[PDB]
Amino acid sequence: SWIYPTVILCLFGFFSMMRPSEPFLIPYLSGPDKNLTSAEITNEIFPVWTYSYLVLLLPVFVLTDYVRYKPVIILQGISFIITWLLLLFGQGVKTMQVVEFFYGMVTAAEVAYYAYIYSVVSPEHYQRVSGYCRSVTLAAYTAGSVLAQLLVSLANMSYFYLNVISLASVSVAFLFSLFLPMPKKSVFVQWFQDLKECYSSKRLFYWSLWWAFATAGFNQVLNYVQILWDYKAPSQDSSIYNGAVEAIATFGGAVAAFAVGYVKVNWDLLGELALVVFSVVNAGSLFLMHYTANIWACYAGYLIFKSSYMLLITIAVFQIAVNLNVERYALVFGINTFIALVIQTIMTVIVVDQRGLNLPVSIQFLVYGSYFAVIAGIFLMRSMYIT
Ligand SMILES: Cc1ncc(CO)c(CO)c1O
Repeated sequence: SWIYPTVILCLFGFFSMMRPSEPFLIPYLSGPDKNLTSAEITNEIFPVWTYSYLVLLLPVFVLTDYVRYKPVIILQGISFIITWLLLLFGQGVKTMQVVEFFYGMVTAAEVAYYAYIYSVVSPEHYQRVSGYCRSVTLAAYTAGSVLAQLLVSLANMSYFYLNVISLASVSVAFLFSLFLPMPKKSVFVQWFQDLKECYSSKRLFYWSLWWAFATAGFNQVLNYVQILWDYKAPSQDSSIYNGAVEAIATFGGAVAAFAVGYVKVNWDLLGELALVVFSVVNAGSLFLMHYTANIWACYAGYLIFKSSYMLLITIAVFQIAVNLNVERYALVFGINTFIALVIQTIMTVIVVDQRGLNLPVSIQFLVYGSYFAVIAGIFLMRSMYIT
């Protein structure tokens, strides 16, 4: 049945995403452990990750379906070992750039991790499995997050020890990915027309267009929500109050993902209504936590936004997988993620980069909320016109 591959992939996703070093990544390599200045951290180290993510997402959707989705997952586990091995025993800027390159590899293979379970289970389970997979990742995150907090609050555990235990956690993920069942088998412009034979399936462009636009704004909000929280309440002790909140926020999203799988409600009739309702919910939450002058209301707004977006993206992924009617599961997911990454990079260059408009953090979340409201109103007007 579907139980064994789903369980193995959920174990792999949990043990590969439960990394306690994530909330304390910058403090780890901005202190005595690595002795790296913050100037090189955000200008010559982090953008390498984005460039690697784009460059390595370019071939993932091309070649994942050919290799039947397993070697790319195994490649994620291999890159997980290399990334944290270099982050453990690597000094200087040069090692960090390779670390970000391998993390871009890791995410480009996370795309294949998402596509694999649809490549191996029958379509009837495509709903249930969907939620579970997403939920697991989210769950892993919050689990790891709280673990890190505990090891800062109840163990006095150094960041190096957090990193090595995270490497051990992703080491088990590699072993679980080794045991994943293998999916069964099955003039450049011609390939493009092949895409035209895949993106015309039961208006899958609509869900894909939402994915290509909503998740870019979601990633930007994730990147800059810590900055907004620091700006709103400039407290030196807010860090413990910040990351932990993200944890529970992620947990909320997990529940939302678990909302999709567990309940048995048709989504091919409620897909448009759910999309528009939770998109206007995302817009309202983004506007709520920008305007309110209290960090608790902003925390609630962020939790609502993250949970609603996670539910929406679970629905989007399930509906794309079901309506695809072609085996190219990682091509659609890969191209959607690549287009969304391009949009996110362009809009963060326009909005945040000095070469761009360079809006302040006060107006950054206003324009994020306006962008999400525009996205919601596009589907509001389309649904009303279609009726
Ligand atoms: C090594 C490494 N590089 C870049 C990022 C994204 O900020 C992450 C995610 O925290 C990461 O782990």
